[PDB]
Order: sequence, then C-alpha cells, then structure tokens
Amino acid sequence: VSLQMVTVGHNIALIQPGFSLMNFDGQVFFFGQKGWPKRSCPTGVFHFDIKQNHLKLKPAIFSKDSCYLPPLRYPATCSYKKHQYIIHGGKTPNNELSDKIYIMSVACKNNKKVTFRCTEKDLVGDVPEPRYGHSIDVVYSRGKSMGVLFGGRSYMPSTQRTTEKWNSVADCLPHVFLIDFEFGCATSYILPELQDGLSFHVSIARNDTVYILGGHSLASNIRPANLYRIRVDLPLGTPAVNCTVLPGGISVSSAILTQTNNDEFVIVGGYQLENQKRMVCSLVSLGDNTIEISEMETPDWTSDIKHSKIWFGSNMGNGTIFLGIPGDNKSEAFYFYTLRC
Amino acid sequence: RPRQHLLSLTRRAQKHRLRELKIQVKEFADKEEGGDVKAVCLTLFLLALRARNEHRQADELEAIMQGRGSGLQPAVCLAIRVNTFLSCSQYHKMYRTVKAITGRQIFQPLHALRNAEKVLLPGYHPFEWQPPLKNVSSRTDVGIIDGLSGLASSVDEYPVDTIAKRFRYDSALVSALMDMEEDILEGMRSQDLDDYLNGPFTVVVKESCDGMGDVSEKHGSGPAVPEKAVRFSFTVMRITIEHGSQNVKVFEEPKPNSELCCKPLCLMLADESDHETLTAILSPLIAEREAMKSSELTLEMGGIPRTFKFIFRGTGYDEKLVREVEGLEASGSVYICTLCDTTRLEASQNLVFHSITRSHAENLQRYEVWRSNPYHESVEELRDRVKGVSAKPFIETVPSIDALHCDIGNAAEFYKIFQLEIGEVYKHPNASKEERKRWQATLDKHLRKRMNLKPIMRMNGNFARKLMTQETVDAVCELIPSEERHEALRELMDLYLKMKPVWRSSCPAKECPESLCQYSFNSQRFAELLSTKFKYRYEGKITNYFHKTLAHVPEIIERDGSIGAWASEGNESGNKLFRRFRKMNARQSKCYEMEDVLKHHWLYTSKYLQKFMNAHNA
Amino acid sequence: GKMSSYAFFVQTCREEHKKKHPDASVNFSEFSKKCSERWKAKEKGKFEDMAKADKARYEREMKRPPSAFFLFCSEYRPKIKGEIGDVAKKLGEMWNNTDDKQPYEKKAAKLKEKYEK
DNA sequence: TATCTGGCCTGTCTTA
DNA sequence: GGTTTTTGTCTGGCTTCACACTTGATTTGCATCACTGTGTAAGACAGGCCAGAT
DNA sequence: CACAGTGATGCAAATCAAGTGTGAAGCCAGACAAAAACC
Ligand SMILES: [Ca+2]
Ligand SMILES: [K+]
Ligand SMILES: [Zn+2]
Repeated sequence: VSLQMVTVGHNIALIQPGFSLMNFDGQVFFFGQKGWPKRSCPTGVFHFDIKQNHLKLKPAIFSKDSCYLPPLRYPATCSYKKHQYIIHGGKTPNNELSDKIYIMSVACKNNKKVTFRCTEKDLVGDVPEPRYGHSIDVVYSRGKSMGVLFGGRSYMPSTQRTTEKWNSVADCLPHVFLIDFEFGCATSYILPELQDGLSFHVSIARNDTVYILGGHSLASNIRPANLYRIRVDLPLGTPAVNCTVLPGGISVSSAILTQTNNDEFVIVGGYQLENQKRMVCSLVSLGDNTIEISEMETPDWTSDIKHSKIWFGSNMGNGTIFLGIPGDNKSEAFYFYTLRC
Repeated sequence: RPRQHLLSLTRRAQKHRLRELKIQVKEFADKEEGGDVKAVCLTLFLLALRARNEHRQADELEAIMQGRGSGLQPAVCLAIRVNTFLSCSQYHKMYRTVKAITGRQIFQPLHALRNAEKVLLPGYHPFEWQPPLKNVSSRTDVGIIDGLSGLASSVDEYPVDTIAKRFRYDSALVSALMDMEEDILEGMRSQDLDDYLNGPFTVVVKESCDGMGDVSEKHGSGPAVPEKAVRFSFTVMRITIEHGSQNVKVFEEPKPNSELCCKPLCLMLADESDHETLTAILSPLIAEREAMKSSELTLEMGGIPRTFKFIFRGTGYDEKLVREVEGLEASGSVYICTLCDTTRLEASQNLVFHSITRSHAENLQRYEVWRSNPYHESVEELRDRVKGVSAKPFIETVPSIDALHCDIGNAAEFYKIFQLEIGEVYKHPNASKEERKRWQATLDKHLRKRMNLKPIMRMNGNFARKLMTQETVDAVCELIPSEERHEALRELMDLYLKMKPVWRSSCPAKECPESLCQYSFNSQRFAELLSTKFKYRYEGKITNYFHKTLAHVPEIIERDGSIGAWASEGNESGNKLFRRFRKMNARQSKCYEMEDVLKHHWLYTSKYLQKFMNAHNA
Repeated sequence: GKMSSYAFFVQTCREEHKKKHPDASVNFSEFSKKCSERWKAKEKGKFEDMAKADKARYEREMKRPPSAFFLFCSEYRPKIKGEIGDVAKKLGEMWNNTDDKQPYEKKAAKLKEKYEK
C-alpha cells in the first residue's frame, strides 16, 4: 500500500473529476476529457500509461464503424466478459445527461497501437432515465448474463423543471434495472427494501449478486452506513430480484473500488461527510453466500491529501488507484498520486 | 466716532441713518406708486443688483418672493447619481453637505433613491405570456437570481468554482420595454400613428457575450473563483409595428454600440474557455430565450395593453467564442469560415465567390452526424463530411462578422505586410528572426515619428482606426526602396478604405451607396492584388478575417442592412463599466460583488434615467 | 431695560394722565411734544435720583389623508367640547379603550391609494 | 609538466 | 471737554410665530458588516567550471 | 498600530399632520439721552 506522486505531460488539463479509466489486457486507457475533443485527439480516448511515476496521455483512434461518443462525466461503467466495457448515462460537456449507452471494445492491436470500436446499443422497454453517479454491473445466474443498474441522479422532469433552478438535481427512483445486452430490452423492479434514492455508492458484483455500499441520498442528505445485497435469479421464466439488508455497512459516498485478488477488493477514498474525507480504507472478502468488510491499515497520506477538501480518482486495474487533489493555481490545476496494493 | 459701514449697524442703528432717505421714499410711493413701499423697494433692489451684473442674487430673491420650494424628485437624484458615476457613499457626502449649508434638503437621502430604483429593475411590472413560456416560471416579481441556477455543489458533485448572478431573460426584457415606453410612444406619434394603438409590436434584440481577463480575485471566504469574467448582454435594436400591410419603424437605437444601451443580463466570474462551467451557467438563459420565440408578451403601457413579439440576433460575439458555442473547430483550423464550408486553401485561390451556408440548425445536424457516423467512415472522411462540426452547439448565433474584431484583425495583418515590405521579402525569401525583429523596430520607430503612435503589445481598435489611413502608407513608403511597391501598397489601402465603410456604417445604403454598389468589384481587385503582387504571403493561405471581409460582406449587407450596428463594440465598451463598477459601485466582498454590479449596471443603461440629463437640451 | 431720568419723567406723567383721565386714549406724537416741553432744575432732581436706583436693579437682572386615529379624533372633538392639549388627552384615552376602528381604517385604506396617485 | 586569475554561468538574497 | 455717531429707553396694540398632546406612520440618521487599493526589478554576492596564463 | 470608503440592512430618532389661544418677539410712532469713539 505505497503512495506515490505522479508527474504529467503537456495535456494534463484533460483530467477532471468524473473521468473514467478502462482496462484492456493490462493496458490502461482514459476517457471523459474536460471540454470537447480537439484536433489533437478527436475521439477523446487516451492511452494512459505511467512509466516511472510519469504519466503520458496519448491519443487513441476509433474504428471506421465506431460512434464518437461525447466525453462523459460520472457515467456508470462496467466490464463485460471478448472483453468489453459498458458506459451508461453521464454528463456531456454541455451539461446534458445522455440516455445513450456505448460499448467499448478493442478492434485492433497492430504494433502495440490500439484501435477501439465504439458502438451505440439501442435499449427498449423500461429504459432508465438519463443519469449520472449510478452503478451498473453484470451478474451471472444459471448460465445466463444480466445487467443491473441502480441509483444516481438527474435533473427535474420537464413538467416541473424551471429555468430558475435549471440545474437542480434529484435522486432517481431506486428501482433496480435488469438490462439484457443480447436483446436490447430493460426491465424495472420496485422493491420494499430500497425506499430511498442513492448515488455515488460502490458496487461489487459476484456471481448472481451485487452489493450496494455507502452512497449519498439527496432528500435525506445522509451518507448511510448500510449494505444492500441484491440477488438475481435467471430461470427459464421471468427473472426475480430479491434484496437483503446486511448490517455492518460502510458509510461513504464517492469511494473508489479496486480488486486486489479474486474475491478481495479494497475500498479507499470518498467522503464520510460533506466536509470530512474518509481517510480509512476497508477490505472486502466475499463468500459464495457471505460478504466481509474489515478495517485495514491506513496509508501514509501526505499533508496535502489530509487537508484537501476534495479528492477524486478511479481504478487503474492491477490493484493500483490513480488519485487527484486540487493543486495550486497561478501552475497545474491538479496534483496526482498513485496508490498501490 | 467715524461712521461705521451701514451693514454692520443694528436694525435700530441703520434705521437712523436711512430715516432721512426712508421718508423720501414714502413720498415717491404715495405720489407715484399708490403707497406700495414694499413693491417699490423690492424693485429698486432687484434693479440695483442687475445693474451691478449680480443676476443670481436678484433671481433667487425673485424665487423667494414667489416662495416656490426647491427640491429634486428622488428619481432625478437617482439619475444624477447613476450617470455622473457617484457612489452612494460619495453621493451621501454631497447630500449631507448641501442640506447642512443651505438648510434645505435639495438632494434626497439614499433610502428614497433606493426606492426609486425599484421601478427601473426587473420584477416590478406585471406581464403575461400567451401561450405561457415552456419551462419558465410565470412569477413576475423575480429580480436578481442566482446564476448557478441550483447547480449542485455537494462535495461528491463536480467542483463549483464560479459565482454568478443574473436576471430572468423575459423579466429583464419587460423592464427594458417599460424603460423605453416614452420613446415608443413618441416614436408612433412622429410616424403619425395612434398613441393608444396596441398592435403586434416586434422587438429586435442584439445579443452579445464576452470573456474578460485580469479580474482580480478578492480576499475573503468564498469559492476560489478564477480571475476571469463572462458577460451576457442584450441591446434593444429596433421596434416596428404592423399598421396595415406596412411595418412601421416606431424605434431604432441611435447609438447601437454605446455602453449606454448594452444592457447587462449575466455577470459571472468564470473562464469562457471552460466549456463545462460556461454551459452550466448560460443554458438556463438559452432555455428562457428559446421559450420567448414562441410566445407574445402582453404588457401594459400607458394604460393600454400591448403585445410584443421578439427576434433575437446573436451578433456581439468574437470569432473565438462563436466557434466555441456553435461546435466549430478553433480558428486555426482549415475550416476558416464560420459562415461557409470553404477551406483555408480554397479561400486563397478563389477569394470572393462564396455564399453563406452554415447555420445554428445545420451545425446541430452535423454534430449528430459526427457523433453517430452513419456511413461508417474514417475520421478524416467523417470530419470532411461534417466540415469540422465535431461538437454539439449550445447557443444560436447569426452568421455574421464583428466589425470591431474585423477592424482589428485586418489592421494587425497590414501591420505585418508593412514589416515584410520593409524587409523586401517580396524579393528575398529567407530572413533570420533577428533580421525580422529589426524590420518591426524600424516600422515601430517610424509610426512614432510620422503618426504619433506608440507601440502596443496587442492590436487596438483606435490603433487600427489610426493605422488604416493613406497617410500611414505615406509614412511607411519612406522606408521601402521600390516605388513599384509604393504603388501596390497605395492601391491595396485605397481598395480597403473603399470597402471598410460598408461593413462599419450603420446604414451603408444611405451613408455610402457607391461603396456598397462597388463592393463586389473592389473586393475582386483587392483579392487579385494579394494573389499577384503579394504572392509571398497569400499563396495558399489567407487570414480568417480577410476571407470574411472579401467574400461575405455584400450578402450580409442585403440580408440585414448593416454589419457595424450588430458589432460587439458596444458590449466590449460595457466591460469598461464592469471594471469601474466593481471597484467603485459595489460592496467589496465575494458574495455581493456580482449582484451589486449587475443592478447598478442596469440602472446606468436606463433611458428613463438618461433622459433627465438632456433636460438642458430641451 | 435701564431707564434714564427723562424716561422716568415720561412714565410718571403718563401715570398722572391716566389717573386724571381714565376713559381717555392718549395720542403718542402729541404726548411726546408736551412732555418734552415740560422737561425743557429742582423738579428733575427726584427723577434723577430715581434713575440710579433703576441702574442697581439692572445689575441684579444682568447677573396626505390623516391617520385613522386622526379621523376618529376629529369627529369626537365636538362632544369633548361639550364636556387642545386637554382635548387630545381625552381623545387618545377613549380611542385606546375602543372591530371598533376597522371602519375608520377602511376609509383610510381608500384614501391611501389617492395620496399615492 | 602543475597550478592558477579571470570571466562566465547559474542561482540565491536583499530591497522594490 | 465737545462732538460725532450707535443704541436706546418711554407706550398700546399691530402681526407673526412657536407651543400646547396624543397616536400611528412614515422619513432620516447612523452604525454595522468584511473587504478594497496604493504599496508590484535590479543589483550584490557566492560558488562551480574551464580555458588560456604563470 | 493606514484609511477613506463600498451598498444594503435594520434599528433608533426625528418628523408629520390636526385641533386653537396662550405668551413672546419685533415694530411703529417723537423726542431726548445713555453709552462709546474720534477731532
Ligand atoms: Ca473579448
Ligand atoms: K464607448
Ligand atoms: Zn466563408
């Protein structure tokens, strides 16, 4: 668990809060740049490689059959197993919410340069309204694949939305959304266990269950210390979703999750309170039928991280987190660190 | 005892010295004036004064025998405060000193001026929209609103680094119209129309937007805001009425680029280049504006309800901001025109024959083409197909030309031709950076000697105004050996000065008909001169603004009648008011600076308040 | 004030005239003439000594329509007369003791708009 | 051979 | 002292004016708050480096 | 221990406006005399 400072190249400005990282065969890539793509990199997707604590962001190109998705902030991101990535919702540089979903897949890797395929997936049925700050995960039940989507935020509906509060945001209804990528349909489920709206939580997916951790509820304005298990059954008939509360849940919004080994993940970062950052880290051990959350040794944070009001980060993939804190202003706007496990 | 001066003596004492003249006066009054000693002394004194050229004392005594009280109505004190740039704190010093030395309250105290302001600011007058505006509150008492418009600021969200205050767009327009009511009535009358006539008036509004640098951040707690501002403003440009099958020009702004009539609508501390914050703040303004295109404002003017239809023209934008907000590429791109699809290379070979094809609507389509890539093309082919529209527009602008920045770019270009004509680059192709620096130094020193210009780091309106003259070419020719090229420079500048009035005057048709007539002809020979006798600079390339100026000026002039009046120069001039008002007319704290400047800037723009300063000029 | 010898003379003469002629209104300009002739060496000594006594005395001395309460008040004025500062005290007490003042305030409400315009 | 002053360079320190 | 001019007194009644209280509502005066700008370039001195001098 | 602002706030202080009759202050009238400055 070693904290390490990182330097950045000419295009350090691209990196903003709400950015995303995707892992394709150990090569990390970057998505969600600040501002619209420029002639330097039209796709907005970057090869993100740190070599000896120096990070270079290099442009990647798309396939001929690809969509040019806009940069998205706070989308729900998921990894699908042939390896591909799902992006749903998020904010565009124009502050719109996109209802679209995109699939990112490696098209070609000749001479250690990667061409990506970005295809838009049409979705019919009970489509979730456009959202940010929400989780999407893929579950496996009885040799069947299903997508789960929960929580988040959006703007008020057109009937009630007014220009004076044009930007006001509210939690989406806490309906669990099954989304089958094979057919392009989505099914909504209302559950008694899930009464409040929730955003900026952590999602961990094992087999047919997805655990919901922390998050923030806008109406209540509380960061609840609760854990929710959501099991999905895929029989020949219509799937059924059952939820269970399991006490001993962490209280944190905006936390970052990384997988150290199979079945053990680390949760770091995020906020305990609006003005209080969560400096502790928690270890999750998963059982086929059980989940374990254990306090672990806190890292050796620097005085910058300790006294920052805000921090943001994403998972790089091989148990290493890329963290960012607001930096000095005339210099570079943000200071970046890498935390290994 | 030497006789004292008469004025020093006590009443009893002055009576005794004048009792001999007093009795003599009583006679004259009984004999000649019916015994009115009062009236005959009053007249003898008033006449003694004017005899010694002391009219002011006589005139005041007149006003005090009449006895009429002197005082200024608060709304007039307001006008004097707002328009002479006095701060309330300073005005208070004047008011207090006048009341104590004259014993009379000539100027009103600040609470009443603060009450007279209420009429002039948005939210005071009632109105309604038929049909009601989409997604807009129907409340009519909405004044200064938070410019973040409920932007989420919890530590989970995106970081909020700006402060912003605004008016609701419609609520502001209403207050502008009510400010103009006397000028609309008088405008009908002078068109021989009914004062009470209430038909469907049409208001054409110029929309302007600007980023500023070098806005110092204040100390004290608040968001750590950037050291920049953005300003959204509107100018009421003309109002016509439909009387029969005629459109009658009830009102047209006499001074379309004056700070007096650029009305502030949105002040924010933020960076125009930061797209995420810019769209967050202005999107509420654009949504209010989209709604107003589809409704008719009924509002009560002079007792009689009137209806207003609105046309919004966004022309007070410099090229960089236009490209930003209509999804176009940056000004270095090969797609140089924001008005057409031509390419930087094409604009150098053809020069003149290009029509206006881009539009806010087209750009929205093209972005969607860009985003969706429906012919599964390569990025080069995709970009070629959408002509560089690779981001989603969020603001509708007129495809035009800003006369201010056009004037500036062009002069900046000529300044460069001047340098390269001094190094004889037409004859010698390669020159060192040092050899180039001295060309500029030569020309700089000479513009000082012959034209009284000092060198400036960045090109200026007034510099451009003063540089683009035939006299300056004279100056510059004193440094160039070849007179074959004195000829070329003289022609180039003759053609440009034949062209300039078209795109700068308010009404070329009336003001320079022959210049308008000949534009297509003159712009051709200008283009040919660049292509032949200036090959070294203009083979394969041209500047964005040379293109705009050579290829689209006539079409714009017939589509709209003017280019100069739709320029940014008025809104730029408004920035000067921003800097001054931020220092000298606002509470000096991060959570009140923006709103205090916005309210007081609005007052400075009120025609009802301006009229009181032309009372002398009845 | 301090009084000269001649002035004391004139005052005493006015006293004599008033006791001799009670129903009589003296003219001023004629009285100064006759008094001046009487003044113009032993008669005057009494007045002369009196004047210094006066000097000593001088030393010692040197060292928009109306409020609803107004509308109510004006009408109750005649009754109080039947029963200014005193009247106002009574008016205020009785008004304080009194839905009683709702009508007067309604009249004032109609008047307030008229003042504003 | 075996040193050796002088400019030269950069970089910090002091006041603006 | 003789002489010159400011300030009076003597009286009845002329006018104009401020005052007399109370009540509720406006209109003025004033202190309060946290922050503004004007302070905003160049020389002294040390220590390393290497070529041409001793 | 720099210092004169920068505008909105909100609470104290002043002001208003009505009823009428008190006393107080200045004034007029002719004639003459205190004081207070100059030859
Ligand atoms: Ca600008
Ligand atoms: K101006
Ligand atoms: Zn063009």
